[PDB]
Amino acid sequence: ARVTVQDAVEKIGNRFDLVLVAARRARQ
Amino acid sequence: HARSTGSYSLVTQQPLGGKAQFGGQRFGEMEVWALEAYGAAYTLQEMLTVKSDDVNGRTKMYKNIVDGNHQMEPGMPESFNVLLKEIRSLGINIELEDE
Amino acid sequence: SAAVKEFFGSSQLSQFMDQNNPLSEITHKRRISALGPGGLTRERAGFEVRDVHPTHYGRVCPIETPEGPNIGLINSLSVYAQTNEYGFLETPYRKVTDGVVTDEIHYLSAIEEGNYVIAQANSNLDEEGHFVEDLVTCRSKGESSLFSRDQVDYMDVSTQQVVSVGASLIPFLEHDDANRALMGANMQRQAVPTLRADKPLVGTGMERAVAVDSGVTAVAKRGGVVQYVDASRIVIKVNEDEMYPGEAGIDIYNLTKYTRSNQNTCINQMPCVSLGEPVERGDVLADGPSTDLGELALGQNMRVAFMPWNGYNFEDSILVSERVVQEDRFTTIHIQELACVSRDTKLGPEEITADIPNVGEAALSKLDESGIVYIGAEVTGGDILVGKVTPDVKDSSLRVPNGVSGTVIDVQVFTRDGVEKDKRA
Amino acid sequence: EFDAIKIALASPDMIRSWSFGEVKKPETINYRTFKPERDGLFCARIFGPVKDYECLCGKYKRLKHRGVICEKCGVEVTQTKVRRERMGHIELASPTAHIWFLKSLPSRIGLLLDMPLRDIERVLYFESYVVIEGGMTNLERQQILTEEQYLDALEEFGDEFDAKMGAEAIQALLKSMDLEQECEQLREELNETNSETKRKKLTKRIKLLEAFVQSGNKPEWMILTVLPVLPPDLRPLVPLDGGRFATSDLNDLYRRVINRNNRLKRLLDLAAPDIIVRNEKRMLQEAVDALLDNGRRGRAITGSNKRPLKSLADMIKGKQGRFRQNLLGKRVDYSGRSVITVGPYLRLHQCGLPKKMALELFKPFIYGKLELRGLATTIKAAKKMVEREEAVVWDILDEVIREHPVLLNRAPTLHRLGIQAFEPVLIEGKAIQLHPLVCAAYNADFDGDQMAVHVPLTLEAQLEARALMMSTNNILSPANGEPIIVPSQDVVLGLYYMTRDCVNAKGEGMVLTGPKEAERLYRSGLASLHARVKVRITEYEKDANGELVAKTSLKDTTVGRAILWMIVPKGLPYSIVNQALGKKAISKMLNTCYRILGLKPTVIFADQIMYTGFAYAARSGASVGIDDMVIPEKKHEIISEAEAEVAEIQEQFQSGLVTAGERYNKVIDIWAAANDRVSKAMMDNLQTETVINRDGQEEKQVSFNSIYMMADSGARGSAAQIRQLAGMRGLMAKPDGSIIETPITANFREGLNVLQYFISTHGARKGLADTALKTANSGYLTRRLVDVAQDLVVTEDDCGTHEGIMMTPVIEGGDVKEPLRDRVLGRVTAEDVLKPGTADILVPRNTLLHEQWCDLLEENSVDAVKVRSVVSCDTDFGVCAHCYGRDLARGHIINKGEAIGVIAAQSIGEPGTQLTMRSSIQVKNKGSIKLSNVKSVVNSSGKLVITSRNTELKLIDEFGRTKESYKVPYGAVLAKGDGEQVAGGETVANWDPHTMPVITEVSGFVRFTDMIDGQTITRQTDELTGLSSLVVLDSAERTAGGKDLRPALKIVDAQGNDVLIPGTDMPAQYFLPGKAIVQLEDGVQISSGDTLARIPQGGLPRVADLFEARRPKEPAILAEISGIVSFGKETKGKRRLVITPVDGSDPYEEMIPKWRQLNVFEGERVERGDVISDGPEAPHDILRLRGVHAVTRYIVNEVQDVYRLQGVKINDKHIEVIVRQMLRKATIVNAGSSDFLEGEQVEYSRVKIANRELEANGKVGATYSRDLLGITKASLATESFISAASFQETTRVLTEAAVAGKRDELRGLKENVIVGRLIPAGTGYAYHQDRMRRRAA
DNA sequence: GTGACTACAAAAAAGC
RNA sequence: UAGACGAACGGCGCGUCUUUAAACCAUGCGUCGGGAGCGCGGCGGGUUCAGGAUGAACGGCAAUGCUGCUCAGCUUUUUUG
DNA sequence: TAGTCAC
Ligand SMILES: [Mg+2]
Ligand SMILES: [Zn+2]
Ligand SMILES: [Zn+2]
Repeated sequence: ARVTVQDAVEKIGNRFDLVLVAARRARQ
Repeated sequence: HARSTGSYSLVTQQPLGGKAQFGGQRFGEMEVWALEAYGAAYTLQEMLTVKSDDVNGRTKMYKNIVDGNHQMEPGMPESFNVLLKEIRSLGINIELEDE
Repeated sequence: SAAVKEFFGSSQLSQFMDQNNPLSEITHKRRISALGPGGLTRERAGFEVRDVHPTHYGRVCPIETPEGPNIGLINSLSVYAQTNEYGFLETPYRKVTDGVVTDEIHYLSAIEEGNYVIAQANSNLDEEGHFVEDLVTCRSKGESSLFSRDQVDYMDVSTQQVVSVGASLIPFLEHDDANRALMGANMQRQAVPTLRADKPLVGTGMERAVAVDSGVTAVAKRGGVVQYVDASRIVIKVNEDEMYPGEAGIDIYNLTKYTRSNQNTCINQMPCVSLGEPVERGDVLADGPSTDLGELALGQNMRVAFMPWNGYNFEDSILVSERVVQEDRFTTIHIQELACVSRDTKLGPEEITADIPNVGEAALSKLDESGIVYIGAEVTGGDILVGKVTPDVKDSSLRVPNGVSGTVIDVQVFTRDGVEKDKRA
Repeated sequence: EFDAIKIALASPDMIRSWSFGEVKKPETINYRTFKPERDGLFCARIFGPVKDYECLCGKYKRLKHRGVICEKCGVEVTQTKVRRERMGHIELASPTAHIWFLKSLPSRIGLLLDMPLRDIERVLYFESYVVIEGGMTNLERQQILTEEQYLDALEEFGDEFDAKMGAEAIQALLKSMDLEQECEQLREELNETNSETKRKKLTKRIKLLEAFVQSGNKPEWMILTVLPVLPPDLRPLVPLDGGRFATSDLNDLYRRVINRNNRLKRLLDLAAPDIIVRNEKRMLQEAVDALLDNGRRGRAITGSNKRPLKSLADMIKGKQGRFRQNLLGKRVDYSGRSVITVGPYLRLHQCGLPKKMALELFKPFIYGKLELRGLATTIKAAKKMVEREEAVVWDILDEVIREHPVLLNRAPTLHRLGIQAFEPVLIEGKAIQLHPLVCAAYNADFDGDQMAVHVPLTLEAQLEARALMMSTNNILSPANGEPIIVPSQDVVLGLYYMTRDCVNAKGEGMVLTGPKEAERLYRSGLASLHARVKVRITEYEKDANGELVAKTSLKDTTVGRAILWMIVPKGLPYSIVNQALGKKAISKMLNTCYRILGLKPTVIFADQIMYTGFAYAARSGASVGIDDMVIPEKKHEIISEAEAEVAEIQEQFQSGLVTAGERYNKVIDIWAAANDRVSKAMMDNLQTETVINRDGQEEKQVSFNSIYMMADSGARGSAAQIRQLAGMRGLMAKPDGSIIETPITANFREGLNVLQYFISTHGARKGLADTALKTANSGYLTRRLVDVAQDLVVTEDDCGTHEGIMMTPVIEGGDVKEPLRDRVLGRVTAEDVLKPGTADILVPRNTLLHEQWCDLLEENSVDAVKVRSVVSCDTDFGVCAHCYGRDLARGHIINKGEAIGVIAAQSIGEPGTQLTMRSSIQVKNKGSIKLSNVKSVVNSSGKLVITSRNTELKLIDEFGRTKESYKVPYGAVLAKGDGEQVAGGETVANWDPHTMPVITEVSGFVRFTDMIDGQTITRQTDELTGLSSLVVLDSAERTAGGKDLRPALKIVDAQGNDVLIPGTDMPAQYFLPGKAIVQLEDGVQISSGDTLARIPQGGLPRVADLFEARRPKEPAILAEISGIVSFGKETKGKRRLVITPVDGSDPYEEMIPKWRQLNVFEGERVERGDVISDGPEAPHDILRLRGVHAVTRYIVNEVQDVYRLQGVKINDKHIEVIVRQMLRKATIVNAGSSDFLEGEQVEYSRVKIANRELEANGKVGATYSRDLLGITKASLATESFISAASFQETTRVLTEAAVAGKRDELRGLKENVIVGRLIPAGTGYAYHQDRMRRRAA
């Protein structure tokens, strides 16, 4: 699927908080 | 040489080595520094704990994956406790003083 | 007896001989090492001995050496080198009286070369050693310079006494860097034979010598004529003049067949002659592995072209035709040996039977009534080789390791013989 | 479940609380059965049930009594894992010592009692006696005694006599004595004392006791009387054949000590005589010490055939200790190792995988999906179905693969790019197809290299993989500045082939609407791949804010350039490709795109460039043949003349005119000149081989020889290789390093003489051996670099600091090697930026300088601006993001939590593979002349001569930019002035290299007085000089008695009087040093500025010892005080040298060797921090006298110069940050917290002082001195005790931490690794921050 | 000053 | 052959005895099994007290049991890369 | 056998 997170970096850019919130959201 | 799940040594609960007898690829520690060079830490956690020498979690993770779950154990690894016990054993008071 | 046997069987200088290639075995036999119990360790090595001394020329090969921590210490000796009765290294030379080379040879020790001057083979001689130029280059003491014709007195024998057999095979070596020569020599060492050898197109001329001198192939001990040919043996009618009186028999040679190497490769000799044709003493009669007509042949001849193509040769990648793999000019044969043992624990002696609890009859179908496979039956991965139970009996039969899957060619069964034998034994 | 760890001694009541019972007998198992006894070592009542959820008698069967005890067997009905941890204790009849404090070199008991352990051991084994105030008047509490003295004192006093024995006596003595009076008396003594050897021990003692009183522990607890016992599982006793056991060493020692305790209990049960009391207690002492650590004192194995038994320490220290080999270095499953190849048809975010390992690795995931679809019913059914590998398994694995990235690495993980992640794509075969471009990043050739692939499990792992380890997200160099997707070898060949232009070919001169139909002509084969076609094309401009305005115009170009403009993205200028594209240029292309368009356009553009490069390079076709390497004709002729001239030079030796050495220099230089001539001839020949006519007349142009394309394109090779293969290969050096006089006149295309080849051999073996040995030292080096900078974690964004001084571009003597803009690129300013335009501020302070503010500097010609730096950050155990600078891996500023130190260490370590282990001045450019440290005197000729050896000269551009820099050797004349606009090629200074002049400062006669003739000055009228010259022999050289006044020539006026420097300093009598070669005879009128005398005077190891701070062979002494320098007295050996500051404690001298040169004179007005001697400089004094900022510049300049000499560039931020960790320690001068001089953590002292000033307003606190310490030693001095215990001297460090009541803050990295807890640096940093923010709040 | 304690894979065999 | 007992119950095994519960061993032989929770009752075990080797009471827990409700191999050495 | 530590 999606292979680049340049969009994530340019607007909500941080490589730890995004990972943890995505993990705790997809856990469900 | 490929290995997903096989036997383990009697002395230590670690897979064997080499193509023969279904060995496991050796994870050195130069690449360990390479790994903590990135911000990735969880992957280091499970590889250190369950992928190598955890036996209860290994079955638990094995039983976790089969029924559509891929969540690790949010706790302190057991090898830390027994080591702590040794420190507690000799003459020394050790504790998780700050929580 | 124990001391000598343990020295032979276990010694850090007693190395394990390499069978995969005639060139490999000859360069392993001709190896020279500065290691062993009495030398120096790899860690404590000094750079002074790592380099090439300017007196190595003519006796010590500057090319043949492995790559790695042990570099420059396991080198070999030159092709024409021979030892000295005092254990030194002594090399041939051609004496020159005034301006003519003396055809007679003369061997020279190492230190004795110090106060001497020796001409080079690349210098041309007119008709009897008369040098084409009276001012020819020469080497005296670790240096080269231009010297007068009468100044020199010794002549090098040829152009070949500077490299060894391990490196002399690589052709057109007059044009490449040392490093690539080193790598090529090492790969020549690590060659593997094929099922049918083909002659190399560009060679050196010593292939016949290296083939005949090593016993990998068959050589005619005595002259005569061929009388009977066989795919496994050779019968030679010795000539009546060549034979010595009293023993008027005829020569027999049993060619060896597919057997295990020391590096999991194959060995066999191919009879390369016919009936009704003369043979001579000291002549090749049957070709061993990776040879033809008594000439060395390691690899194969490819029609090759240099051109970039879609990145499939990105850095050193190679392309191979489905044609060549289709006609099988590269396919090899590997020999695996599996040994299964049966000890005697406290729970009774081990049994090698065929009836084992919790087994499938399909696996037993390829087996016999005692539990050992037949000869020539193909077996796949994970299958059982020989029935064995540990007496409640534990199913400790020998199984095929994964991946490897072929067909049995041979079976060997051994035991302490003075107890009993079973139907298979 | 925690965030910090504290270590301290144990309390016996607390130990009993930890325990769950008391052991009575060593009966671990009973015969005729296999069930342990209730009162034996293996007790269920104390440790738990060996049968899960069952009492021993089995009366309560795991449903009706779950968790409750059994009335018959005192064991709770629970599982077996509690038996892994549940533990008991042993109560000792008499207290025993903890032998570590006995056996430690800093014996804690001995240090606390200030008495060695010899008598202590004797009383421990009841050989000597401990007095306990045996007599109030005669002796004290801390004296040794004997039995006869015990008897003598008993008959002496009897009533007041008392002397108890052994460990109990030691405990009673130490308990009875306090620590307060001790601390006051010790602090009083250290305040007023002069001896220094005992001072260190006294400081250690007071520090230990003052830590002890704060810790709250009790020294008598140190003398333990209850010993804990470990759970039975940790002492494995598997029942062997026939009821045997493995007999673990722990069990034997426990049995021994329990038997000893039982015997002691029996002995005290009948009031036994004291003779056997001592023996029994002593034997129990050896037993308990052997159990604690056997072999340390008595080596009492007693349980084996003369082989040691692991007592307790073997499970702590030694490589058998599980710490650093069981959590550092280990196997792992769920991975595959295999050989690799190139799949040149994949996306950059993909990597191939063959079917067999794919299915083998992912079968656990297959079963989860298999049972999810329900096609298989049981695990065995799925296993046997996948055993046959039906059609369904392929499609289901394809379904599961598409979002499940995998990790990939090579064996030598040199740096950060050694590990990556990829989206798998299934392929056939048994080889790992890899994307071509990333192959450069791994530096992994396809000579047969093996890589290993690993697989994550949890969703967190997959998400962080997608976030970080996607190679798409890893484009720039973490090391210095550049994308690692720089085009590879084959691609740049085709790209260079695109941007060529012949003078005449098919399909040229016409105009084209655009690139769309342009390829149509080429695809139809009706036009050349390269011509001078004119095209009108549309481009886009980022000039508008967020909008790419379009424009178009007709332009002349080549056909291939239109093909490349087809694929170029929107917003790029056209001229970037209008030139002859090269290997270096195309890389910059990507860089420019990264600086405009972002990330996705860059990656897709690079992939498309790779595709087009392969396609057209294959379409074009260019091999290399013999006829390509054309030999220039004149080359042979050239060497002929060289040969001739060489012969001539030989005649010069043959005639005896010259010696061999100068003949050697002549011949080697002329051979080098001939090599240069032939090289330029051949490059000229190959440069313009092609001459093609166009409309009649012929005309030259750039060649299309294959080797010429591999040369000019920059794909591979260099002019050196072409010179070797084509022309003169040159003459190399013999293995000793000396150049042989015989050149090898031939090249590779022609044959070589065997002697030439043999000479060439050992040169290559040298490099091969160096490379082979290089793999060992470098990696170990990297180790020493990561240990010192193990944590270095950013914790907060900005501390508000504004320190640091003048980061400036460096001029390396000649032309500048690196300007300001790139050096300051990526940095964030601290001070506000003032343009040199009278308060016309350009950039505000505390702002990031990425490119735009850097772009604002060139036009303003600003040449010195300071920014933030890690050394100038005053945080606590951390670094500010605004104090470090921009992140290297990403264009935006660095976020929070990342471990910069590890990144810096790996970046510094990686280039080791490229590094081997082993009279006048002329201006060269046009600019203004500037002299720094102006101290000069006008000579008689009217020009200037320097009177200060520290003066330096520079060339400044007329716009203010510094262009040149040259140190002025002492006694150098001047031929120009400051501010004179002088073009290049103009000498300004003159002097002598091997002779240094000493020059008068005032005019007048020289009345030679204040020296002794013959003794001090000798009229050595040599034939060559022919005059009564003055030579001032040294004190050792001349007579001792004569050279006792420091002779000084008396320069005088017309009155013959000792004229002074007018009213200011001192007379003109200049003290002549040793060997002062003076040609003056008597009373010579010598003007000012006229000379008086003429004195006739491994990159990798460099990095290693400059990081080790090892003192060089010559420690250059320096003036650490101000005032006028002087000369000391003369001693037995190295003459003392004294200094004379104008104020303060001026009578300071120092120990100075005299055999080495001393470029110092009496009238040198030295300052605070200028060199006295010359040569290599140790870091210690540079740090200690001229501040931290100066020493940082020196080391970083040295290391970057070494790397640039190797031709490898790395950004200074990484090399600089470890330097900040280099200065992690400081000593104390004015006390108030420490004792007097505690060399300890500088950050801790600073943080203590900063609060103390605001809290204890008025207290001085502590005046400190930030001193350095070797990186190895600094690693040994880590505050994290666990990290120190990881790899060296485990037992000692844990003991010294426990006695001090240490509380490790767990702020490091190795400590998190060894415990296995989540590292609070990467993603775990926020998680730990989140846990503390939400929970425990 | 001087003596004392201490400063990467793969293959093969033994040695248990 | 069968019955009985063998640290609460039952099954089985083993040991003992022949209308005896003992013998035997001594966290009172071994293996396995009990739907749970709440409620009643208490085998067993312990505490207190007394009495002068014994007795009374007691519930923190609790056996066989009962009513109702709810719930689903390692080390060393060597060689090749 | 010398660096560091203790006598
Ligand atoms: Mg390869
Ligand atoms: Zn019980
Ligand atoms: Zn800061």
